[PDB]
Amino acid sequence: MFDYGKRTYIMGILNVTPDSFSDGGDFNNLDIAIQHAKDMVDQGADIIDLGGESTRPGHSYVDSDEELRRVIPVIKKLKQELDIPISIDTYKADVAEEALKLGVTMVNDVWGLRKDKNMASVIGKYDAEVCIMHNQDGTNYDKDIMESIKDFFKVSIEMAMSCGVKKEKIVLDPGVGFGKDFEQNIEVLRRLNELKDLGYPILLGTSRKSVIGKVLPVEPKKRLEGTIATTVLGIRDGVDIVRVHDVYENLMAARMTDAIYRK
Amino acid sequence: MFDYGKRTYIMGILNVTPDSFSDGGDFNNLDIAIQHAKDMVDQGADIIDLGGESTRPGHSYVDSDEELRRVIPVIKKLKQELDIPISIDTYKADVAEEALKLGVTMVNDVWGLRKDKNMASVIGKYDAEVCIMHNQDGTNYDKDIMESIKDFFKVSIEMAMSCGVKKEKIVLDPGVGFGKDFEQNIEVLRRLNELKDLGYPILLGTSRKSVIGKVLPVEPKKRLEGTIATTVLGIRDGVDIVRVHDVYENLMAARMTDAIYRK
Ligand SMILES: Nc1nc(O)c2nc(CNc3ccc(C(=O)O)cc3)cnc2n1
Ligand SMILES: Nc1nc(O)c2nc(CNc3ccc(C(=O)O)cc3)cnc2n1
Repeated sequence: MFDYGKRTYIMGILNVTPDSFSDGGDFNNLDIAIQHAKDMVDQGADIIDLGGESTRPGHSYVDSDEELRRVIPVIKKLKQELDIPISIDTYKADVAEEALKLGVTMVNDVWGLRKDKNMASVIGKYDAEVCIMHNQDGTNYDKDIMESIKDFFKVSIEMAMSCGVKKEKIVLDPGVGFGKDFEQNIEVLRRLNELKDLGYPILLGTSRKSVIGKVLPVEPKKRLEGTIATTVLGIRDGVDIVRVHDVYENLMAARMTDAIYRK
Repeated sequence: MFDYGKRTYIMGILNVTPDSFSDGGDFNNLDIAIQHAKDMVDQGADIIDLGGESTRPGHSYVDSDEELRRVIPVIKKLKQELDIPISIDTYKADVAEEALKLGVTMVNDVWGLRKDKNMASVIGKYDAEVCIMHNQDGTNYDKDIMESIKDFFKVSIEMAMSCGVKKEKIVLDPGVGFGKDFEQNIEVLRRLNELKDLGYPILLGTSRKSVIGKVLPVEPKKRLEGTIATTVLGIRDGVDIVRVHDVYENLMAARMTDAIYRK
């Protein structure tokens, strides 16, 4: 969908769980969510990542009916009021399916096709783009952490292909903050360029995460300059897309980095 | 002076030319300048770079008597009111000399000892630290730009040594924005790690410069995320000290970068 290699692309985050709003009942949450997306697009987002379940640590599981009730109305308004690609942040195949029928472009799966056995064939079925993100429970790795991550991608890519997903539709993401402690997260960021060998576009998400908070012990929103650092280093290491809360600031840093390393 | 390699050090900029103040007469400018330095120290500056002549493009030349009248009172108050190292941003040996007699730690010479034949022996005489910055008039280079820069450092380092300057006192700086157009500035930033071969600590200054403005065409103060990008890339490339207007923001990015690459 994006012209990979020409520049860095920015994915803005739109969470529409109840905790995401001042008033989690308010019938105006739908319009608030849409205003937030209009703002991110004006700040220069290339795609919006919409989620109805939070994968942020110790948020609760949402059943897929509930998840769809949160995202379906937002997708409909986005699609009519805003000319922007949408990504659906879900690991559930039934959620993805409904989203894709409504014209969402990409499934962002934070379990990398492993949590729902139907996810790969849904992606194939709609010819969707997918982000395959590395994830696991706990922080144990018997091999080199970057070797494990690459092994995991190989298996997920083969699952995708067995269901007729085209290679050009896949984006990989190393899953900062997922199945990884501080040191492992640092190590993955340091070695991120090793993922370029697999030949696929890379997506990175660090924005406001605890890996930054451990270096910069301020409240999440005040970690922006850490996130900008990882955006910048990521692009130098081959990152194509960054998933961020603060679209304008990360885009400005990304343009500066693009001007130095992209041809 | 700094424990090079342990972390990135931050140099805050303190310009005390008349244009630097709301009211360039006001007898309170001295106290305003000192408040600005107290602020930078609280934001985490490691050293303050004080200048009484602006080397920003198309600012006028200041004679050294005038330059000293601007900086001497500021150095005296800094030295009594603030426990922070000071750098004197001057290419004039007589200015440097007076500053060094008052307890300034480093001479920051934006002509890399070439504009004043006495500068090297002044540095030697006081056992000062020096930043030797690459500079030239116009933008012509017959050799590879990084080869020219390194050749220039070799000559300036030999001048310093002939006057008994110790090797451990020298810091090099490639002089972004000086004798270099957009493309050359980009190229130097891209190749900055080649300067690590000379074995010396490196200082970088990009903050608010036109090289960033050409990628991010906003007013100088609004170029902060570009500057943060160059701080981050610089540290990865071996930079030890960054010279910045916005101390807190660059320090936060530098700590994030230090946590990823420094051992
Ligand atoms: N593709 C993709 N890539 C991500 O990196 C990501 N992150 C989240 C949010 N996840 C986390 C994880 C950990 C932490 C913490 O340690 O603080 C915070 C948030 C949600 N969707 C995501 N999708
Ligand atoms: N050591 C050191 N290193 C610097 O990089 C530096 N820069 C300035 C300020 N110089 C400039 C140059 C060019 C530009 C523009 O193109 O906009 C702006 C400011 C003053 N002292 C400096 N000292």
